[PDB]
Amino acid sequence: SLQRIVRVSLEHPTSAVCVAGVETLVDIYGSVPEGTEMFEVYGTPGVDIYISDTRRWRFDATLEIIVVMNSPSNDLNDSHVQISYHSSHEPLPLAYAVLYLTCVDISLDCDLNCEGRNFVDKRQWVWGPSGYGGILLVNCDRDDPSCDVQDNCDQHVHCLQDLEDMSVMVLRTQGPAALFDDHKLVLHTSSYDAKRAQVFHICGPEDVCEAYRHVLGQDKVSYEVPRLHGDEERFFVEGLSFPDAGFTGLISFHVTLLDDSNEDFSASPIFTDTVVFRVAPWIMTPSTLPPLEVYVCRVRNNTCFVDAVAELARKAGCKLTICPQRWIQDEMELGYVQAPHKTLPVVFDSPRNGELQDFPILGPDFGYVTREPRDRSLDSFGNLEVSPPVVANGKEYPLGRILIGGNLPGSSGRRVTQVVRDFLHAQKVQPPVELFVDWLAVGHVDEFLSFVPAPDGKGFRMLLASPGACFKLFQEKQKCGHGRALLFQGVVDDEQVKTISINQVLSNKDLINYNKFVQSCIDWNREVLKRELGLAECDIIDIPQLFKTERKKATAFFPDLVNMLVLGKHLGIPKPFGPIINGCCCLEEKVRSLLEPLGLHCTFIDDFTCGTNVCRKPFSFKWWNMVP
Amino acid sequence: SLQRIVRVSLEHPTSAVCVAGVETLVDIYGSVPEGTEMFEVYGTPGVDIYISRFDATLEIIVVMNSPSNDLNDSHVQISYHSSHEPLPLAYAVLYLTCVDISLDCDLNCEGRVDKRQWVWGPSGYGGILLVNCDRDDPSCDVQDNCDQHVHCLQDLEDMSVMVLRTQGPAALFDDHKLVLHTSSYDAKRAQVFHICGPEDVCEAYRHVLGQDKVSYEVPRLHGDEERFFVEGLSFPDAGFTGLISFHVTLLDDSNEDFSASPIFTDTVVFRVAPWIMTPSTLPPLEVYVCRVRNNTCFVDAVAELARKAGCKLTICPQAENRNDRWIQDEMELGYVQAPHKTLPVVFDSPRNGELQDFPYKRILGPDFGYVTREPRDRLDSFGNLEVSPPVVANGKEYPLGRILIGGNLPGSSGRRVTQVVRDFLHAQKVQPPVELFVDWLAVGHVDEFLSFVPAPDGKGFRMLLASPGACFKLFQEKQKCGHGRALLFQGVVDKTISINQVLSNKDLINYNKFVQSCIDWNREVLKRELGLAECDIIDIPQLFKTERKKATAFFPDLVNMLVLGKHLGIPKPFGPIINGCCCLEEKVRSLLEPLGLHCTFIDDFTCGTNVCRKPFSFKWWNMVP
Ligand SMILES: [Ca+2]
Ligand SMILES: [Ca+2]
Ligand SMILES: [Ca+2]
Ligand SMILES: [Ca+2]
Ligand SMILES: [Ca+2]
Ligand SMILES: [Ca+2]
Ligand SMILES: [Ca+2]
Ligand SMILES: [Ca+2]
Ligand SMILES: [Ca+2]
Ligand SMILES: [Ca+2]
Ligand SMILES: [Cl-]
Ligand SMILES: [Cl-]
Repeated sequence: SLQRIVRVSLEHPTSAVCVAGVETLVDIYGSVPEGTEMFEVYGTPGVDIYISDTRRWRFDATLEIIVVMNSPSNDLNDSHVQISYHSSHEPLPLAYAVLYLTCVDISLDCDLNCEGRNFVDKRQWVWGPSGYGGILLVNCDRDDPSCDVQDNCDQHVHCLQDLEDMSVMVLRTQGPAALFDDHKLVLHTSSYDAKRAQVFHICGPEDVCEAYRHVLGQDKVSYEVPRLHGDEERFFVEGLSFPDAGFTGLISFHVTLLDDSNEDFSASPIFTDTVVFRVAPWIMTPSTLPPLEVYVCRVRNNTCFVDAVAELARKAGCKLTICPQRWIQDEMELGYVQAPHKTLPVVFDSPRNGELQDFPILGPDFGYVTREPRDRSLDSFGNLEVSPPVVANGKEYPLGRILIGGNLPGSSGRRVTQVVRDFLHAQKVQPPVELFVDWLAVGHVDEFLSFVPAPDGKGFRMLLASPGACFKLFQEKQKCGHGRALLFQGVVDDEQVKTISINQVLSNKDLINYNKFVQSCIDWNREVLKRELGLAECDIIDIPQLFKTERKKATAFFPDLVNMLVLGKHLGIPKPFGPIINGCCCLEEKVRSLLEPLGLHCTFIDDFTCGTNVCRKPFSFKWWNMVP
Repeated sequence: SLQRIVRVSLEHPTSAVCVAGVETLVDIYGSVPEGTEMFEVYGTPGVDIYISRFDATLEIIVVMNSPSNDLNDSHVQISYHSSHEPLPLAYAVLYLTCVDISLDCDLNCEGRVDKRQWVWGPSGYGGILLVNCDRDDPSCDVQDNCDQHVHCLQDLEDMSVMVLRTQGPAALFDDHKLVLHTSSYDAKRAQVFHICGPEDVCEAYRHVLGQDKVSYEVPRLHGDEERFFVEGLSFPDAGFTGLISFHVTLLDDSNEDFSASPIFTDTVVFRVAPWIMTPSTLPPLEVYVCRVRNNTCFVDAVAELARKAGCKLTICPQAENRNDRWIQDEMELGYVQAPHKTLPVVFDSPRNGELQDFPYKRILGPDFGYVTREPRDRLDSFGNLEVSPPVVANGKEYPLGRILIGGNLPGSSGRRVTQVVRDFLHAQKVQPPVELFVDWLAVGHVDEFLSFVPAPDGKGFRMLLASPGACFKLFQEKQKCGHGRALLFQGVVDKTISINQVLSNKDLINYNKFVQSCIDWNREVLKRELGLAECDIIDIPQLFKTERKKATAFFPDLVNMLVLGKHLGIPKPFGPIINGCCCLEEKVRSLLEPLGLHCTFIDDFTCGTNVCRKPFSFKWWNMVP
């Protein structure tokens, strides 16, 4: 309703400004003429008058007059309302009161992203399919081909491609120009919001980068808008901060009309319109999403690994980037930000000191984000993974759920710094899950947990390392007369690492009992994952994997099978140098019998003789349609 | 829901611990004996066994409901048989020790249960924690929550109780550790003392969780129940939603060669009670005034009004850092409330110095807490801060009222309320603030044009708005009756003006029309955000003049009154004297006395007044924000 009160006087005609579609209540300042018993209200064409007027003579009471104008005025004071006060004793009216009106239309709008929900409250941002609201990206992608830092570090536009990342804000003002000579039009935002976004007002041709004037920014919280382009001014909004521990992700911009007609008095508010943007969060891509680019580091002695990765990537049809030497898999994670107008892959760099090949990856349409710890004296993103879309606890996680290696209550050190946990939780669209990894020497999630695509059941199957599975496999192979088959029969007379037989493995009671303890450690996480991801036993696959002891913690006995490179249907699995039976590794044949029915192709790669990371396509599901 | 997996082996008997009422799934580590199989499961008394017998991918589930008396005093035996021979193929044994572990608090349940959540509303639940900011110790000079010790037994009356109940064989806890822990973030905002000796000894309450203590191995000294006392350190703020969690975790440390493993975890979630403002319609308990030299008459009138009411009166001394009206502008009086204790709490305006709010017991003393903030930049006057009675608006209900904050006009250079204060007030979440337009005033305090009084009719209150139009009407009507020669400021013993001269000053009348429009903007904002109608509002006649092109009171501000129940102390308007009475006083009387209120007009020009009030009967945890 946004109702408004305007007072008229008997001795002077008053002049006021109203906004189209806004109810204006006409009251009196001072007494009515002595003797008033009835009143009449008349208005010029275009002025709708209500009484809480066709019937002119109206009895006097504590009743309100409401005037409405629906179309903006062409000239100042081109319309008016006249109240006539009469007495029942005399035919001549007691007095006249005049309210001249100027009607204006003011609207601050953005792309509310409306295809399933209209004319709703522009001051809110609603999640879900029936939601709406502008979306703002963090301009963290360095589009300028002659700049060394991110595009949102300065207060200027230095390339026209940069505008593709920004969001558009349109200010429509319909009215007589002379009015805006003494009625100021102020675009403003809060200081808090000012430190997290910037606004450029376009003032010349679009071709000119210098025409995009920095209007709202780090210290600019208000700006008087000159109406240079007639009835529409254009602003470009540029995000500066992802959602964080203290930043819910909402940023507001307002336009306020201020009456400054009288230089002796003070300014006064007349109308205010608001737009609310939500900063798009950083979203992780699980291994079930289609790949676009694989990253590898060719060092000395790893040529075979890089070659096998290149062969797998060409068999999958995705790009491959050989990186010079930091760490491809542990010092960075690859996600994306998504807005209706542009999607940007974004690298989350592990907190360190230096620009180390991730900042110098950071190029056009490829953004960068990182954090700085509180105690600058680290984080390994091998403790960080994400699940495919799931449904659990009656809730739906269509972008999956983040999986973070946790710390055991009472442990001395922390495995993930507080800044990273706060960032991941603040993204709000992939609610994290704590896992139990302190039993591992390193503690990375991919040492016991992975996901692969499948056509049956849900879109995926969860691979869990299982000492019990390998125990069963070796027992069955021994019962079949293959107990003398040797593990690690890779290279003889040219590489000196002793071999071991199935009999020797099954006879080592310490090894079997320790792997039973490891199996229980993995069973804890198995139950936690079944609960937090809504999984059943048919969703899980126990991949045979044995562990040994290092510093009283768990390490892989043979290469980690669960830690594979997933590229669509193509799997690059670390080659297990297991028992050779009939000319084949029984571990390879077991993994094949487990995975190939799912339509996946298994290529076993020697990573024993690294670093691999994948940029993937975003979810088809739009994050703004999720209900957190 | 909290299912657990335990694996048995054919060659070694396994031993495990289970928690009462928690399903433990029994699986096999390794192969079953070679050949066609069937299995039988039997369990000792106290062991409930279910099956979800032919062999398939089917699960065995074991449950124990009562804790064990001895280690491994119960067991489950799986027997593998073949259909070809009567003799069983093999046996697998799982010895079990059942334990009951529970970390609990007073969940505040009389109208309603997941212990890991905190739910608002009448159908809600959850523990409540106060901020121990009240200085109960008569020999400490600072707040009670500054150290890591308990120095007086009355301090425990502010804390919340956390009970850890563990039923099981003692020998188990020789190799199964019991760890009470909380997050670092939560650790910096609460403290936990574990009681270890007699309650009489303050030194027996040992600091176990605090600023840097995030975990603690608890020794079971008192049998099956240990008690902890939780003490809040921080109100909700911009980055603190107000929730604090504590967990107990059982850790298997049986094998020194392996690493520890989790077994069970229970959680308690506390909500820190917010700071709540008290509107003028609430019953008073204590009035505060500052007696200086030459202002004795004002203090006397306030004392007489407080004696006419049933509340206490405190004469406050003035320190070196002196704002003129420091009783009302440098401090606000609210409260925090938990089912076990209610504390009045003074919000001290952010400044430099300890000035009678921090030192002296009538404000910061036993069962009277203190809270303040420090600005980030280089300002705050709590005259820009008020609060409304309980209201209903926008389809929502505000049973603790809504805070009203004087706002800044878009484009203004300075801010009248710093960001820390706005963040604090918004974080309290139970009195959602409303921004007002006050930049038209020279000072800009809310009480320059707005007030509330109790009423028996309607919503229980009336909103008083200063109105130049009302005074205009009053003076015009008095002039029509032949009283235009009546003089304002006649009863003055220190410059008189007549009704005719006031009505003849066209600049003054136009300026007061502009002021009336400025107040009308706020009137519409308040009608919208508080669900008010015209019958809820009263236009108190008030004229304004210009100072530095801003609005100041022409005669004393009538709206800025002291409300004590039915008794009103209104600033005396030295208006036109007619028939021996001030027509402004008679007008205010005709407006207010029908509401059952008593009007005493007090000369405060010839100050500072503040009121501590009774808390709302409505409990804040029953509100749904
Ligand atoms: Ca730029
Ligand atoms: Ca850019
Ligand atoms: Ca850095
Ligand atoms: Ca771009
Ligand atoms: Ca990772
Ligand atoms: Ca203490
Ligand atoms: Ca205390
Ligand atoms: Ca201070
Ligand atoms: Ca106390
Ligand atoms: Ca106040
Ligand atoms: Cl790409
Ligand atoms: Cl008291």
